[PDB]
Amino acid sequence: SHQLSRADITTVSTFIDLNITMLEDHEFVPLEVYTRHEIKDSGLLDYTEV
Amino acid sequence: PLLSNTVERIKTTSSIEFARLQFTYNHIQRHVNDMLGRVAIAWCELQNHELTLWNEARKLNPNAIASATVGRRVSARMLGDVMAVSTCVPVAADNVIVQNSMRISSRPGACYSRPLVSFRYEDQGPLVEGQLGENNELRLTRDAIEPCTVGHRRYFTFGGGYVYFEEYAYSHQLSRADITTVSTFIDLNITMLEDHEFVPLEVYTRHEIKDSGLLDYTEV
Amino acid sequence: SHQLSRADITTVSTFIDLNITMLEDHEFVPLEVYTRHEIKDSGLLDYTEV
Amino acid sequence: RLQFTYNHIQRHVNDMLGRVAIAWCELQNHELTLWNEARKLNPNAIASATVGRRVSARMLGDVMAVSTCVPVAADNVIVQNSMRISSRPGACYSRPLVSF
Amino acid sequence: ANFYVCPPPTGATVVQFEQPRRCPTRPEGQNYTEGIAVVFK
Repeated sequence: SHQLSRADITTVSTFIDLNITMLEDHEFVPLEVYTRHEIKDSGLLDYTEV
Repeated sequence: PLLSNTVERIKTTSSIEFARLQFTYNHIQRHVNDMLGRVAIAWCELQNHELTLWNEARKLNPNAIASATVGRRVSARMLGDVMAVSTCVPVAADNVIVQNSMRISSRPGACYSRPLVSFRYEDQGPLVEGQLGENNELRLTRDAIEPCTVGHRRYFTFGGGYVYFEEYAYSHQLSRADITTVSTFIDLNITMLEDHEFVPLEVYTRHEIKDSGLLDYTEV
Repeated sequence: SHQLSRADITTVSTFIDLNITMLEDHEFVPLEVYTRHEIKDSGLLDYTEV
Repeated sequence: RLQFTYNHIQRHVNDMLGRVAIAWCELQNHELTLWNEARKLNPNAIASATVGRRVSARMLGDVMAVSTCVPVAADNVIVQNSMRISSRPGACYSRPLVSF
Repeated sequence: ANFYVCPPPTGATVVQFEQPRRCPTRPEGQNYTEGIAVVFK
């Protein structure tokens, strides 16, 4: 009769799917609550500058 | 909050490492839990899917399937939609002798397709004739007969090795390593995480920060 | 001869077991070797208070 | 604190991945028997997939004789139209006849 | 390398394969709300 392309016939899946996703690259920036300076300035008086 | 179109004084800690550690732990935990849940789901589906192949394997050769599933070397026969199973008994390797020729001396044109064997249950028991089987098993009835054909070379399992038969005649024994093996296993390589040690490390110590000051009132 | 329940006949496992459990949630509480108040109080004398 | 976090994650991963490896091992050792039975039906396919190339094979008891096949170009094959046997009506071919 | 001899089986002992289990379902997933924030110390 004739020939047929492979895609012309319905394909049923005989495979089991596993969707493994990678862990994304991340960056940590320098973060701090109070800098060394802020702590120095927190004092009411400084002997050196006085 | 945003949506897409579709009296007391509070004290704050000086260190923020706990929040960063919480973020790191949460991110890692989410990734590992998601991936491992997916793997568990896939395993369950794969086993449920392979049950279909087992349903037919139990029909093609009941003995091997019963042996691999039940947990011990047994002989089974399919008896409808179930398997009738029986636990069967071992026999020592040295108490088995193979006959040299498989030819039938009384019926020309008919040859035994399996090697004939003589075995004894105990070291002092009587001699029992029988037929060899698959994966070192012994058949009591000699029924495997086929028309005799030229070009007959065969290998059979025997103990830890093979026996090779030439033209319905005994040729010799062979070690297992003598025949090249193709791998029927898919390889999966996993190595563990190495144990690591974190040492105390600081950019500036307490003493260096104290020394940074130009004058100290106490010392002066 | 008769009928039988499914439970009446012994079953052998055709399945391979994979017992993967989950990782637990954790809480990181605020932990401090020394509070900044303790570090300030470590000094013998303070110019401001004196 | 970093020691604690690293350790905790290490235990979890090194346990679960080991379990996965063990389960893979058992799965392969458990599928070997299905291989052992399917190889009897169409030995060519199992031999081809296992050995590493398209190979014809035939069993010799508990082993199998092996031979590699020769490639043939697609355009050098012509299919005859009819499977009818011109001398024996009532007998037909099951697979297409070819000239290569 | 130990041989075996096996009598023909009988209906005395009957065994069946297990029926499929129910695979576990994925968790729903945390419901996250976007926003813009300011942190005060």
